[PDB]
This record gives sequence, C-alpha cells and structure tokens, in this order.
Amino acid sequence: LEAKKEENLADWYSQVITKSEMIEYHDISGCYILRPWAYAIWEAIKDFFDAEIKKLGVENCYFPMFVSQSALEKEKTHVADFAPEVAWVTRSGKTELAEPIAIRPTSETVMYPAYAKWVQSHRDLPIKLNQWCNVVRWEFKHPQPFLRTREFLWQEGHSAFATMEEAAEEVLQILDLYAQVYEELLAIPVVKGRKTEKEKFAGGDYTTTIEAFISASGRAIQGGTSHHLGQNFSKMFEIVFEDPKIPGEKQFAYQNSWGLTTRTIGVMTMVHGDNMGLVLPPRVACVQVVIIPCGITNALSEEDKEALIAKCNDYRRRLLSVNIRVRADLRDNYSPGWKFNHWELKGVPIRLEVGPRDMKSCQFVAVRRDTGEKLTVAENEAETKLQAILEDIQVTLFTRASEDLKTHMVVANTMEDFQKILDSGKIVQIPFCGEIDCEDWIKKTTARDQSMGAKSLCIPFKPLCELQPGAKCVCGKNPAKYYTLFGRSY
Amino acid sequence: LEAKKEENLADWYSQVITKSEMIEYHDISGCYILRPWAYAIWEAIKDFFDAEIKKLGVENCYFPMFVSQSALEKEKTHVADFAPEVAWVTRSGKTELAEPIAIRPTSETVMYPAYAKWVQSHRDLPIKLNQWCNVVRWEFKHPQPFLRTREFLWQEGHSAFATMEEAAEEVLQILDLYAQVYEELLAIPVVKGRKTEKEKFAGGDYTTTIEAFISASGRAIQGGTSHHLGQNFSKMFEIVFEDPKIPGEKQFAYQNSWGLTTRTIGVMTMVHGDNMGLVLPPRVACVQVVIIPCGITNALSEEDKEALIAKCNDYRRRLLSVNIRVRADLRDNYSPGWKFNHWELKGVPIRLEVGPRDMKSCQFVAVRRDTGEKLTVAENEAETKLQAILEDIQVTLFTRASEDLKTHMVVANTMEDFQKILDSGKIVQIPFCGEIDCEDWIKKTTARDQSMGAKSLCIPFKPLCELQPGAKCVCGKNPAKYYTLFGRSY
Ligand SMILES: Nc1ncnc2c1ncn2[C@@H]1O[C@H](CO)[C@@H](O)[C@H]1O
Ligand SMILES: Nc1ncnc2c1ncn2[C@@H]1O[C@H](CO)[C@@H](O)[C@H]1O
Ligand code: PRO
Ligand code: PRO
Ligand SMILES: [Zn+2]
Ligand SMILES: [Zn+2]
Repeated sequence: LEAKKEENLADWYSQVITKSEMIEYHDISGCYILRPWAYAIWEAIKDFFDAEIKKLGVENCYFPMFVSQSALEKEKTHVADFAPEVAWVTRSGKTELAEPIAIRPTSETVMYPAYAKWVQSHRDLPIKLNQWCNVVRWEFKHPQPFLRTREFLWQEGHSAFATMEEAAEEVLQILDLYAQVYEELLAIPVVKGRKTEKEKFAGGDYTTTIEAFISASGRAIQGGTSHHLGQNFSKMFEIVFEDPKIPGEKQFAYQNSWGLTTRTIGVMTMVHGDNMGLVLPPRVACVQVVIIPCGITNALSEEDKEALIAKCNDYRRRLLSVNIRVRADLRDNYSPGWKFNHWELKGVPIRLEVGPRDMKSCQFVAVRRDTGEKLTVAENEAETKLQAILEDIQVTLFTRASEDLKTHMVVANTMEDFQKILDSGKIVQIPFCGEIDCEDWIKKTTARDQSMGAKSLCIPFKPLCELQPGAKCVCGKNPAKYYTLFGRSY
Repeated sequence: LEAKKEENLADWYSQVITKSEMIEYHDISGCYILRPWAYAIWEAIKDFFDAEIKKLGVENCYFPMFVSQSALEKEKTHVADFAPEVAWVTRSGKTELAEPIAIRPTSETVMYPAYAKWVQSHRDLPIKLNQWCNVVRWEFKHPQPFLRTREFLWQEGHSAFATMEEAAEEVLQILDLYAQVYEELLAIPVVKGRKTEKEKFAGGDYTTTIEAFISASGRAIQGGTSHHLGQNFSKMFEIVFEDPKIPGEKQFAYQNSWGLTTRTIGVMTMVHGDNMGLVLPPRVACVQVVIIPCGITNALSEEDKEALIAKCNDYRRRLLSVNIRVRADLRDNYSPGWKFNHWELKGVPIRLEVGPRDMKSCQFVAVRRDTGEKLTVAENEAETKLQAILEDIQVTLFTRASEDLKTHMVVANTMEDFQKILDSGKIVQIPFCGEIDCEDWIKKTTARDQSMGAKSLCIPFKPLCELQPGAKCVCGKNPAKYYTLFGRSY
C-alpha cells in the first residue's frame, strides 16, 4: 500500500478498495464494479437483515425499475426533491418511444399505486414488502466508491398499516436492525436520532437515522434511514379503506419506508482500514482464516512438501467443521511472503501459518490482522483458540471505534466553542432552536469562520447533556429546543 | 377461476397469475410486479443454482447496469443483434448528458473490459463470475408475464479459461444444472441440445440449450442457455495472456457465458396449472402445507374454538420440525370454504384439514392439490405421511409432464408428415441439412401450409431416431446432417 490514511485519504481509499480487490472502476462516471470480495460482505449483511425483517412479517418481492412520469409526480413534495437526479430513458434503439420513462431513484411511486389496488379492506392491512435492488441517482458531484455513487445496491422496505401506532413501532424496530448491522456486524458505533425538519425525507412526517463517524476525514456519514411517511403518500395514491368500527368514513393508511445501502462497506473501510490495507470484521469477511504453508526452503523435500499440504488441509477441514470461513492458500506460483501480504491487503482477520519447524512440535502460528499480534497455538486447541481470537477481533475493532467516537463527539454550548471544536475535526452536540432558517445559517457561518459547512446530523434520542431550562440556541435569537448533533459530512 | 386452460389460454394465464397473487400489472407496458408468492419461487431456484455454481468455483459479484456506447460496440456481431432492443438513457432531470448511455440487455460488454484488466498472467485464469440482476430488452411485440417481458430478473455467469477444453467442460456442466432446475425443482422435462447456426448466440461459436414443451398452446419454449463464446470477445476486448510454455506469442482466453431467467416461473405455470388455478411443485412452493381449521359451526363453543387452534399449532410446530414449509391459516374473518379456495388458487401442494370431529378420533385430513385426493391420516404419523405425499406430488407432476412431452415430440421424416404433425399441435424431430437458408424456408413454408411458422428448437444431443445413411433433409435439395428438433415457439 502506497499512500497513508493520515496524508492523502482519497488516495489511500482509492488504493485500499482496489488492492484489496473490492472495487474496479467502470468507464461510466460514478459507477463501480463490486468484485466478489466486496459483494460477499453485502451478502453477509443481506443474510442478517433479511432473516430479521422476515421475523417481523416482511416479505420479499420485486417491482419494476421503470416508473411513468404520471406516477412519479403524484406526491409533489417527494418528486420535487428527487426530480433533477432522475435519469430518463428516451429511445429504444433508434425508436424514440411515446414517452420518457424514469429509472427508479427510489420506489415509493412504483409500489404505491399497486398498494391502492391491493388494499380494499381493513383485512388487507398491514402490507409489508421489501426488495433488494439497484437504484440510480444521477449526481455529478465528484463520486466516491460505496460512499457516493450514481448507481448502487440497497434494500427498501415499504409498509402500510391501519393505525399509526403500528407504523410508529415498525420505524424504530427497523432502525434498531440498522443499528445492529453497523454495530454487531461491521463493528461500527452509531448515534440513533431524528433528522431535523430541514434534513428529513421529502414527503412524510419524520425521518429517523443512524449516523457514524469517519475520524480520518473528520466528517460523519449517514448509515441508514427509517421514515414515517404518514398519510402523505396514502392520500396522493388513494391507498384507502373503510374503518369497520367507524363506518361510512374513508380512512388513509399510515405508511413507512426504510433503506440501507452498500455505503455500509465504505463506512466499514474508512473506519477500520490500515496503512497495511483493508481490515474486515470477522462477522462479515468472505474468509475469516487463511491457512498458509510457509517456511518452505525452495528445493528441500517432496515428501515433506506433501506432509505440509496434508497438514494445511487437516486444519481447513477442522475449521470448516466449526463454521469458520477458512481458505487454504496452497498455490505454488507465489511466495509465502507474497501470500502474507496479499491476504493482509484483503483484510483477512487471522492468518494461519504452517511451517515444517512448527509441525515438528505438533503446533502452529495464528496472526491477528488488527494488532499484528502472533500467537503460537497447540494443534489440538485449534478450533477453540481461533473462535476466541476471531470474536476478540470483533470486540477490539468495535471498542477502538467506540472510543474514537466518544472523543470526537462532544457537547459545545456556544457558537464560539462549537466553531473551534468543529474545526479540530469533530462533531458536536449543540443546543438548537430547530428552525430551518437558523440551520441554513450555521451552514453558511461555519464555512466562513474556518472547506465545507457543518450540517445537522440528527437529534440524538439519547443526547450527551440534559438541556437546561434557561438555554439559548447558538444563534442567540430563539431559546434551544433540543441538543442537536452537528458536524461536517458526506 | 373464470377461464378454462383449454379455451382462452391467454385469459386463463392472465387470471391464474393474478388470482394466485403472483403477478401485478404495471403502468408501463411489458413490465410486471413480482409479488412475494412469485418471488419466493425465484428465491428457491436461486438457492439451488447458487449453491451448485459455487461448488464449480464460480463467485458472485455485481457490475454496473449502464454500458457506454464505445464498449457496447466492440464486438460488432454481438451488438448487431441486440442494438434495436437496447434502451438509452438520455437526460438527467432536464440536463441532457454528454452521452447516451445504455442499459444492459446483457453484460458481456460491461464485464469484458474489466476481464482484460484482470488477466495479466496465465495465473489469473480462470475467471468465473456470476451475477443475479435485472436486464432490459425493449421489444414492442405483445408481452406476456414471465414468458416475454421488457424487464426481467436473471442470473448470468461469465467465465474465461486458458484452454478450450476447460471452457468446453463448463458449458455442459451449467446446462446440466439448468436441466436440473427444470426437472428436479419445477418438475418440467426438457430436451438438451445444440442451437442451430441460425439460432445461436450472436457472437461466439456454439449455443447449447434446454427446451420445454407447453402442450396447452402447442408451442415449445427455451428454458436456459449455455454459450461457448470462444475467442470472439477475447479478441475484441484484449483479454490476453502470455502462454508460459509457448513464450513470445500472445494468447486469447476462451470464454463462456450462460443465463437463466424468471421465465422459469411462467413455464412452471403453463405446464402444471389447472382450471382450479396454479399448482406448485413441492420443491419450490413458499408454503408446502397449509393447515386449515374447518368444520367450525359458527357459534358453537369457545373452549373448543381454543382446542382447535391449539391442534392446528401442534401440527405446524411438528411440521416445521421436519423442514416442511408450513403455514397455519387461523384467520377468523374468512370462511373455511373461502380458505380452501384461496390456497387452491395459489397452488399449495397439501391442504391440511383439522376439524373437531376428526380431532375426536385423534386424527386429520390431508388433501393433494394435484389429484384432489383426500387421505385421512393418524395424528402420530403426520410428519412421515406428509413428507411422503409431498415427494409423491413432486414425482406425479413430473411424470405427467414427461408423458405429455413424449407424445407431443415425434420423429417425422418428410415435409408432408412434418406439416401434419406440426399442425396437430406438436413438435417434431426432422432430418435436416443444417443450412440457414433451408431453415428460413421451413419457417415461411410451415406458415403457408397451415398462425406462425415452425422454428429450430435445438439439435438434440440424444435424438429420437438414428439418422440413416441414405437420408434427405425435408427440403429435398441436400442430404440430412442430423435429426433436428423443430416446432412452433414462444
Ligand atoms: N450515494 C449513495 N451511495 C450509497 N447510498 C446512498 C447514497 N446516497 C444515499 N444513500 C443512502 O440513501 C439512503 C436514503 O436516501 C440512506 O440510507 C443513505 O445511506
Ligand atoms: N422475454 C424474456 N423474458 C424472460 N427471459 C427471457 C426472455 N427472453 C429471453 N429470455 C431468456 O434469455 C436467455 C438468453 O437470451 C434465455 O435463457 C431465455 O430464457
Ligand atoms: O430513499 C429513502 O430514504 C426511502 C427508503 C426506502 C425507499 N425510499
Ligand atoms: O444473453 C445470453 O444468452 C448470455 C447469457 C449470459 C449473458 N449473455
Ligand atoms: Zn437557532
Ligand atoms: Zn434442408
């Protein structure tokens, strides 16, 4: 690895995601190839998330990519926000078609007409559907793999309930899943909160969110969102039903929508990556343990070259037996030192070294990718020891990133202190009146004092400090409603 | 179900796929919503296929949807065939962009440049990648759900080998998987063969294929294809390497590509569907066994209504224990007779009836969806009996469709007999010279004698009859090369 994370981070990132074989550049801007090492992490995330929503009654399905201009517009507020980023199909071959059709940037307006068709009684609610698919949002701002791409993969869940309590409860369940994905799987700590009025989802009443902190570039980033759409879409799309116990009067369904994307893998890379390359939390790596024959003195023995391979495979088969995702790298075209480096660049949690000298003592070497720490392990304790190290690595990664968060998110009560803290490369919980104007102000202001301006991240469900009765927002003007998390951002 | 399969098949199909809740129509033509009951079958197919290719060394990945005009064209023969059906993105919002970009109709020309970048040594082969995704092929011909849609889901595998023997071997392995998917999972019999020179994949040397027979409309359909691309793409895209043991000379990789789509579910519906609705092979149904409380005489007992529910759930939990995908339909808003019909329309293999009278005798009723046959089963033999019936249903479906095939595919040696057989609503193995001209002739000719013309399906790897030395193609002109399967087709 050439660049250093601490110097040219954009160079460091572009190298780590290519030399770990995660990404490959396309000939169309802001479009990126997910090579298997990357796609496997997504599949791990998908495997977790999918089994969870299934438990909540959600079912998978698949809706068309194309949305007609009529349907796209039915919720004027929603379509306003997405309209410029929407790509439009115009011709098939040479035939310009009888209409411009839109590629989904999101699927509210593809799915919701059909929700109307499907809801005819109170019996037909709830409706809970999720789909894994690609969407397109065409922004010309300079793109970055995973973090900011023109096409990307995600899931989107869309639910519809008779009541609002039901819908309410789903929003927070989903956001807890998303929090788990970040914290249990990717070993990344997040802050759960509510988006501000400025920031919330176009259409719908409230947006909850989880935010993570990329200490390297000092910015924070949004990991996943869970929206309460209320009746906003319900009324534009005619998703209606007769309440049985309040007859004659028509009802509108309450609606949620929620999403998580491949940006997860980018956040994973930025938080955990080394000057030595990628590092993978055991819960998501394609391979957790790589077995490497080493100490082979070129031209020595062929009966021994065979006993060595046999030992490597004894290990693999035993690790497979206790559900460790293990690969034995037995290739003879590459040096042991080359293999050591290859799998380090790729971030495999544990490198397992088998050499003749070690075999003689009926034993081997386990090497942790996070700390670089070597441990000699007895051959008969191989399963239990490697389990324990993997899970210790999962823990270590998360606590390191935890403590990193805890010292880069601090409360600052005045616009003076909030500007110095924000410039030290941090994120801050300020007292905030909650107004759209005041928020637009802080953005311009913080970009003037000391090269972008801070944004609202979220209003933390569990904020650092209890906001005191006599408390002014950092604009002076209005008093403060709630401690609100602010910082520079992706 | 209104229509009859034997009368208005297009009406019968449009009803069966909507009233079974598989499909929902979109406001854009030839675009269809896969509701969960449908999407679950795909997921079953995906689960099978995926584990198999994994065993062959294939890995999953994801390439962009968009392909640039430069890359699209690099293989002139390939792009020629797909060019008119390709949809083109032209504007983002109001901004017409600096180029028209193409939506993938297939991914050879998205993936192959990157294959060149990735192959630098003989060490870098083989390269075996698969992706599950959507493609778009915009044809205005009147579309049909699953069978002929403008957007659809599929997998595509693309491999690259040093040698040709390797590539050769993969083509036939994949086609065997595809055959299994049709025969083991969907209970549909297929004929494996090689496509003719007219029909083969644009670009590349040979196309192998599996063909299935939809007796209702008398036509056949293509279920999956496995192509040998040879060096055709290799040379257009610079996918090259130095052969080590033949130094100085540059080599081109041999390439395969292969695909299977959601048309599977349409073939499944057309082959197995009833006048009573859909019917699902146990290997793929969302639910295999539906448990229904019935015989409930409205207003009778509430202690008994409770003992009944308890019994339904005893069954469910026991069936879950032996991996039977079971759902207990306990809803009180709907009649037992309504539930009976609902799940029949949806094609659930076994309906499990629990009534008070039956509970008294420590027993229940299992009802087969294919035959409609009722069996009273002891409560203690519930797991073993339901296993046996499910697998008997899988067998019954397949043998019925087998015998249906065997009597609708027959050999016919002369253009006289081939035209009468083809008009009885069948498919025929004729002696055939193999020429593109002669093939274009049969098409026009068979549409004149007796409202479409027969096409080549495939040249059966294991044809009905051994072609005799003195044998003329059905054009009179040239002698016959090989028995070739012909018929009317989707
Ligand atoms: N450019 C992007 N690349 C990947 N995910 C994105 C991108 N932009 C927004 N998202 C995701 O969009 C979802 C809601 O807009 C959020 O969860 C956010 O993570
Ligand atoms: N219209 C379609 N809908 C679904 N699959 C299709 C369609 N047309 C072609 N295919 C599939 O395309 C693959 C190769 O072209 C074949 O396996 C065929 O099954
Ligand atoms: O874009 C969003 O935030 C929501 C998530 C699901 C679909 N729309
Ligand atoms: O269209 C086809 O037939 C092949 C299958 C994989 C991609 N292209
Ligand atoms: Zn303020
Ligand atoms: Zn001929």
